[PDB]
Amino acid sequence: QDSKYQCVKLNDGHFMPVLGFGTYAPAEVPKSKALEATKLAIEAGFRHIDSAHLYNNEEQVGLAIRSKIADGSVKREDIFYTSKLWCNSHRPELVRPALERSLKNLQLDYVDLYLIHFPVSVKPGEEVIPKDENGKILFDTVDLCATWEAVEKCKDAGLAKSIGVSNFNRRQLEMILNKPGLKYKPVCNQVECHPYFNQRKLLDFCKSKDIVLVAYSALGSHREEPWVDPNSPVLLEDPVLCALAKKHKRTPALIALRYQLQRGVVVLAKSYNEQRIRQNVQVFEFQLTSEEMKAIDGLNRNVRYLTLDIFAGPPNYPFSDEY
Ligand SMILES: NC(=O)c1ccc[n+]([C@@H]2O[C@H](COP(=O)([O-])OP(=O)(O)OC[C@H]3O[C@@H](n4cnc5c(N)ncnc54)[C@H](OP(=O)(O)O)[C@@H]3O)[C@@H](O)[C@H]2O)c1
Ligand SMILES: CC(=O)[C@H]1CC[C@H]2[C@@H]3CCC4=CC(=O)CC[C@]4(C)[C@H]3CC[C@]12C
Repeated sequence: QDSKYQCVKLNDGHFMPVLGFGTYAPAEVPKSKALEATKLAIEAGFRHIDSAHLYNNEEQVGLAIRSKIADGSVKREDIFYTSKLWCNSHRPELVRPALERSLKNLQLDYVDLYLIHFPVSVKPGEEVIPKDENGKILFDTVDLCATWEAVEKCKDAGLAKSIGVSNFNRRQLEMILNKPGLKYKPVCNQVECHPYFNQRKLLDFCKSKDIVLVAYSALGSHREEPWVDPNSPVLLEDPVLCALAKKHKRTPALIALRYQLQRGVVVLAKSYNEQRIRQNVQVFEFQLTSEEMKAIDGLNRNVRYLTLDIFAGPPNYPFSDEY
């Protein structure tokens, strides 16, 4: 709304800040950078911090969070920290060890939110993306409902305050929602969402089920090759976003973030730049008109930056369905 500490009530009674700090950085960015950036994010007013085992940064992100708690800047209760279960630990018996491993790296006792990162399961082991000779990904067959049950036990244990999913399509959400003996609905579905891929149908569906849609790559993504097609249009270079930025005396990034806030979406924003980190929290300072929101709706162009198509094949690959 108008305060950078604004939150939304999740379906389990916990509260999530509507603006989150994204912590992923491309492989070529030195791992030391995550520490300072996360500290700066907290100093700027970010409270919701998003990471995952896959991002290989939890040790640094954890260090930053704990440093800010230690110096009195924030209390643990005011930080909303998200981790995610990777595809190599979908087997029910491997779920808790994965969360405990993340917690050990963070040196924290609980996460505020734990997500199933991506619905396609891969063979268990140290390698996050296991491959045979020939370079073919080794997939594993796991019942996602069984995975969910094990995630539910993590909430029972108090290791995760809230639980949810990421990169799930409508069918996959329904599979969890319709599961016999379901204990906890997912609080959220974290998916790619920006003016070029606005997710209207999935957003409406999540809302109908009391599931929050959390937008990742909301500024058009890190554009890291080969995960993102280098020939895809650059979101922040959009002429309409630029024109709206000029009208409001803001920036294209701020317009893209504000768009999500006004349509009921919780939005992430990654930056490792001091000026841009401070800039992003200014999203709460202005409002887009209904006419401008409509103009941004028009930017929709079916550009999905993160296809994760290396995981295409198994029926659980989520992006084949309409939504
Ligand atoms: N669940 C999933 O499967 C998944 C997938 C992708 C992402 N995520 C999460 O979502 C987060 C965000 O997505 P993302 O990493 O793809 O990046 P993003 O938030 O879409 O941002 C992309 C780029 O925008 C730049 N930027 C930030 N603020 C700006 C500003 N005010 N003006 C101009 N440029 C600005 C950043 O560069 P600088 O750093 O140089 O400022 C960044 O590289 C991730 O870090 C991760 O936490 C989750
Ligand atoms: C957050 C980001 O969008 C995710 C989506 C796809 C992910 C990548 C998928 C491929 C991959 C394989 C590895 O072994 C290291 C991590 C990486 C390099 C992943 C890092 C995080 C990525 C880039």
